[PDB]
Amino acid sequence: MNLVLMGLPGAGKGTQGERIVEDYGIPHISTGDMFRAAMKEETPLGLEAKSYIDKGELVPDEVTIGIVKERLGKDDCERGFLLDGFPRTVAQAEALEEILEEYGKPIDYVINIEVDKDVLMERLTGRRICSVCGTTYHLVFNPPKTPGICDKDGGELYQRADDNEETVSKRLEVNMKQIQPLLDFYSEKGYLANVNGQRDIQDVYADVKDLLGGL
Ligand SMILES: Nc1ncnc2c1ncn2[C@@H]1O[C@H](COP(=O)(O)OP(=O)(O)OP(=O)(O)OP(=O)(O)OP(=O)(O)OC[C@H]2O[C@@H](n3cnc4c(N)ncnc43)[C@H](O)[C@@H]2O)[C@@H](O)[C@H]1O
Ligand SMILES: [Mg+2]
Ligand SMILES: [Zn+2]
Repeated sequence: MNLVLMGLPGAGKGTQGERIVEDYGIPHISTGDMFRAAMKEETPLGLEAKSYIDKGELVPDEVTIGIVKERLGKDDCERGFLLDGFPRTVAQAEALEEILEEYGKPIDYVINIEVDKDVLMERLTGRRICSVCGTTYHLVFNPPKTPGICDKDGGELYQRADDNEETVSKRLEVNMKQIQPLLDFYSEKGYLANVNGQRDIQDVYADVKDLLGGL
């Protein structure tokens, strides 16, 4: 089960991905998460990516493709994987084609979680994340049982640094320019699947899960 999740900032990649990996046990690979992990560990990669991430800009293709190529070669991707937020540019998509062709693991489905851009600002500014496990909540749409703490581990919740009005707007602008070219690319490949992500989380997942049977 080789999957790719794409969508505009805040569309629900992390939320849907969490559910996919629990049911199928494939590794959840988020380039966003990888960059932030690096930023925390303060590796040279982390510091370099930080400049772009903080501004809402895309981290350059070369270094991004590099960390994904290495990640996909790990033993835990033997039975499949869930790419989240990558590819994000046609260039990345073409590179991934070569990478998976070398690894012998072609993509089964590219799932595009479609959400109207006009509601994404609310989704991100209201997002709260667990500092311990990374699962996300929303002040209005999916609030924690107790304000400021994770239902699972009791860890303190926080607001991602780039989830502010200015940066969110920038992220939306930047990623808007990549959507259509990416959709056309995979639609041409023959395995693009569009899912209406503007419904309750479990309703969205039902459609996502419908695509995974037999993989
Ligand atoms: N390939 C690449 N190339 C170059 N640069 C790269 C790169 N990949 C990453 N980067 C860099 O890294 C940065 C960060 O990347 P990344 O972390 O991947 O940013 P993103 O694409 O903007 O996605 P988000 O994490 O913000 O949102 P999501 O879709 O997972 O949503 P979630 O499930 O949390 O949901 C959001 C909120 O909505 C709520 N929610 C979820 N579903 C619903 C629903 N159905 N109804 C109502 N609310 C919902 C949630 O509770 C939550 O509060 C980029 O800006 C870029 O700089
Ligand atoms: Mg995410
Ligand atoms: Zn947690």
